[PDB]
Amino acid sequence: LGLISGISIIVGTIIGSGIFVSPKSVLSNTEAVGPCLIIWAACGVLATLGALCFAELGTMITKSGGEYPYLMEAYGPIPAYLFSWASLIVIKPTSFAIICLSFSEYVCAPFYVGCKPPQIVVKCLAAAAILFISTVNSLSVRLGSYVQNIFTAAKLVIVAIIIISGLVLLAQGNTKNFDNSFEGAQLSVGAISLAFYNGLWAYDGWNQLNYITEELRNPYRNLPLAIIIGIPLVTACYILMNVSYFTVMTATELLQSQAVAVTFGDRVLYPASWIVPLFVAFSTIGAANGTCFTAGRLIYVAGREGHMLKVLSYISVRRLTPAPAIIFYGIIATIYIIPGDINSLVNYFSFAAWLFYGLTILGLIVMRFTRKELERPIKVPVVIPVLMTLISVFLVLAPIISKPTWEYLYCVLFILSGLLFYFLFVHYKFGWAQKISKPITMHLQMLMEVVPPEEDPE
Amino acid sequence: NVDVQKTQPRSALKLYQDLSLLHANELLLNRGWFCHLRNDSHYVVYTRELDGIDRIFIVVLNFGESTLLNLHNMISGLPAKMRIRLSTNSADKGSKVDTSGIFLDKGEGLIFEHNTKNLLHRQTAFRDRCFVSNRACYSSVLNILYTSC
Amino acid sequence: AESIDRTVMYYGLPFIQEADFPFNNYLSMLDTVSGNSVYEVITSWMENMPEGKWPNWMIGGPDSSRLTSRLGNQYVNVMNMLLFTLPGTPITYYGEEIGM
Amino acid sequence: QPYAGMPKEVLFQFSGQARYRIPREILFWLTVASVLVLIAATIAIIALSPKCLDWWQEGPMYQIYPRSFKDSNKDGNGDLKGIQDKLDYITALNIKTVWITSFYKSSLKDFRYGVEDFREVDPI
Ligand SMILES: CCCCCCCCCCCCCCCCCC(=O)OC[C@H](COP(=O)(O)O)OC(=O)CCCCCCCCCCCCCCCCC
Ligand SMILES: CCCCCCCCCCCCCCCCCC(=O)OC[C@H](COP(=O)(O)O)OC(=O)CCCCCCCCCCCCCCCCC
Ligand SMILES: *[C@@H]1O[C@H](CO)[C@@H](O[C@@H]2O[C@H](CO)[C@@H](O)[C@H](O)[C@H]2NC(C)=O)[C@H](O)[C@H]1NC(C)=O
Ligand SMILES: *[C@@H]1O[C@H](CO)[C@@H](O[C@@H]2O[C@H](CO)[C@@H](O)[C@H](O)[C@H]2NC(C)=O)[C@H](O)[C@H]1NC(C)=O
Ligand SMILES: NC(=[NH2+])NCCC[C@H](N)C(=O)O
Repeated sequence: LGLISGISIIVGTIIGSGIFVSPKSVLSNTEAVGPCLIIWAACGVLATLGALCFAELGTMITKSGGEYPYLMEAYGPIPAYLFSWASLIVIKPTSFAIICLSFSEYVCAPFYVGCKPPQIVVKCLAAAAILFISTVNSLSVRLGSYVQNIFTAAKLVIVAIIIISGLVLLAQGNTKNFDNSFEGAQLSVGAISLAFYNGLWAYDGWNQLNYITEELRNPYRNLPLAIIIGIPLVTACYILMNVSYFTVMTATELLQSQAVAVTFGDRVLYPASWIVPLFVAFSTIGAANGTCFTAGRLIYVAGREGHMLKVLSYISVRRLTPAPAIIFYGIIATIYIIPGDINSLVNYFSFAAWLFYGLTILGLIVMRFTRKELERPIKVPVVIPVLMTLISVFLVLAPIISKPTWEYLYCVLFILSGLLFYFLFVHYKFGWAQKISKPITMHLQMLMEVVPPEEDPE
Repeated sequence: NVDVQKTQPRSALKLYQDLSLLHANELLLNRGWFCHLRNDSHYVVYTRELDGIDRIFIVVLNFGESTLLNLHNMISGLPAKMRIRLSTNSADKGSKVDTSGIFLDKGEGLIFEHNTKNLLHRQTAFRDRCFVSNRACYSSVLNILYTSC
Repeated sequence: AESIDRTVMYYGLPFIQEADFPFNNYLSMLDTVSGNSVYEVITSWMENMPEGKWPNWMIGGPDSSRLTSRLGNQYVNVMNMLLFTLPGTPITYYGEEIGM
Repeated sequence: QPYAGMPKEVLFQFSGQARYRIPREILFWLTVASVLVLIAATIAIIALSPKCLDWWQEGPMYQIYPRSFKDSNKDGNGDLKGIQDKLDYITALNIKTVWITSFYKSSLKDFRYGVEDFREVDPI
């Protein structure tokens, strides 16, 4: 991989289903067009300053996983255990639930033209996408990657149609929605903070950039150069798509809209308006099919330290797929969509993710006072992880002191419930602990035909 | 004027505001069946019904002078006392009248909410006086409207 | 100033579109009100308009006398209750909600 | 004997038994059938749901004579700017549609409206 083809993996991973779902709730919190475009630019700065901090840790430590070896080197085994627990039950199944709910908003919306589709059709079509993707990825290890090339191709076709059609209509003089852009706004730290949650969901994927892009012709120069080029190129596409929405829509019509891209495609492309619910739905299950490939990489290394059940990250003998980890992610994702509601799963995902984004970036500053003699090839200026830590404190504390809703309580009570399991199964190796786990490991092994992966660390 | 009627609880503006709020928040009023009864020199009585929703609205409007009404002789299966949902005299909101004798002043209108499963458009004696546009039934377990009646 | 069978023709045919509804002013033409006279206006519209069409109702307008001067002040509240409990679209002339 | 972490060859002497072959097989075909039930129940509800109401069927209409509604520039005549300043009153009446009568540039403002220019507003 060169430099130019290193940009292609960064852009193709970050651009997903977020730009088709998030513009309604960024505008709903900052109720003007002017501050709505400031937020979509400021999340592009947080995503590039966050990915530069992860690029330093990824060449410093050189152990696979996610944030798990970065948290173990800085604090010890307690926040490393809490990351593998909170990514097992909170972070990874809610990501799979938001995407499959985003697929169902776009399949159902052209059949309800001036109307709102009922929640039972949105949820029972999103549940059929979770079960179908979990069945395909648990049987056909090579089939998920062949169709991924035509899902990436359908994704950046509909992105280029929206960006170009917005520049043509803006040239003809359709600029009357940007006239008094800063009248009617919120300087509230609960409304600004929730516009950052939904804006940073569309930028999600900047922290998984470390591992699959170490295969470059000259790392330690081409990796930090792929972040300064790759993610501000995504920020240029996200601002241009939101400008393209406000040329055909008022800020009031965008709030009263089920799917924001089927409303755009009804005013611009009339005799072929069905290509927007067709390509966005292909782009969305391509984003859900991609996450089931790496299911088990963090599970395996956390099980090696004894911080995770080892019956997960077993491999089926026929159809060499990580079938226990894929089936477990599908069960928690169908449980999350029954209370459901995108704008409640986005706040639930973003509170847990940015609690641990700010712990590894603070761990970068801890490892400069505690962990010298450590051979840093990439080295950031020290003010970049300082402000990225303080912004992560703002994204955690401000929702619970301004607009405390009930999903922020279930997210705390599920993370700290893992803190009890640390003191009963890791810290105090009780005798009745492995009297339970290996009976479950042995019987699930014969039920699914799954073996230990014929694989050591590397 | 508008300003003095915003601060009067028995004004014409207040009755207009919660009649249009009730019309916006009730599927029986904006979408339901319309089933009128027999003619009368004094009053007009009709119902608003919808299949799957197991309550009805009973509208009683006196257009003559002061009269007394026996609603038992017009609708079968009513209780001995009915609660008023809305009245042209808004002091009578939530009050209970007795079904056998309902006293109506000149120009008095009442809306009753009655829990029942006896819809008039299903009976063959009232089907010729029942009307709909955009016919649908309501599913209370799924919270949807459906057309397969 | 038209017959009900000619007014209903503006609804069109099931295979030919026309007006969404013709405006119904038959309640505005009642100079005195009664139980039999309100009944015959309501049943004339519902029986004559085609099946599955949308009705509408008016009680006044710019060419009609205002309702508290046409019928009296005792009928303001009950004519508003009639307008919002009948099927279809209620149409309100300005000032009727106050009783001008 | 199965212990906890069996290889490929110890597992095959026990995974083919009847107490592990039929609970694996019915749990696979109840998931594939649940994909086809949740898909057919989606096409059942979409094809059976009624076409919902247009905006002109949903809420009440409010008819305004524009010369008599609200005067904003102190000339004794109601204007279109005076209607814009009273839109909070109209939304508090739970009104869906505003019906404005004729405001075209006219020589005759009664008797069914003799209009001079169908594409201009009258200056009053
Ligand atoms: C209400 C809140 C709680 C809800 C909980 C719901 C739980 C529902 C579980 C449903 C499981 C569905 C599994 C089928 C998924 C098929 C996906 C697929 O394509 O498979 C390919 C895969 C390919 O196999 P092949 O066809 O043999 O090649 O098929 C299977 O492996 C099917 C095996 C079924 C696996 C069932 C696993 C169930 C684990 C339950 C263990 C519970 C232990 C608890 C002990 C507690 C002790 C305290
Ligand atoms: C195929 C999908 C299912 C397979 C995976 C689940 C297996 C079924 C058993 C479920 C758990 C049964 C009780 C725990 C048994 C192990 C206890 C123990 O002693 O650990 C030793 C264990 C080591 O065991 P070893 O792997 O044998 O060495 O120590 C730990 O791993 C500590 C970490 C425990 C992590 C617990 C994970 C629990 C997953 C289920 C969470 C349920 C809530 C989901 C979210 C709420 C709904 C939204
Ligand atoms: C109608 O006008 C009267 C008098 O102009 C207002 O009544 C009171 O006026 C005195 C001044 O003489 C004020 O001190 C009082 O506060 C007024 N009363 C109230 C209740 O405001 C009255 O406000 C006007 N408006 C109405 C009746 O809606
Ligand atoms: C209800 O309507 C019927 C029929 O329209 C009325 O019955 C007769 O109607 C004719 C002409 O419409 C009159 O000449 C008769 O005098 C009416 N008969 C009686 C006994 O009144 C009937 O009056 C109406 N009103 C009711 C039943 O209250
Ligand atoms: N690991 C993941 N796939 N996370 C979700 C990525 C979401 C993606 N950035 C989007 O625009 O929707």
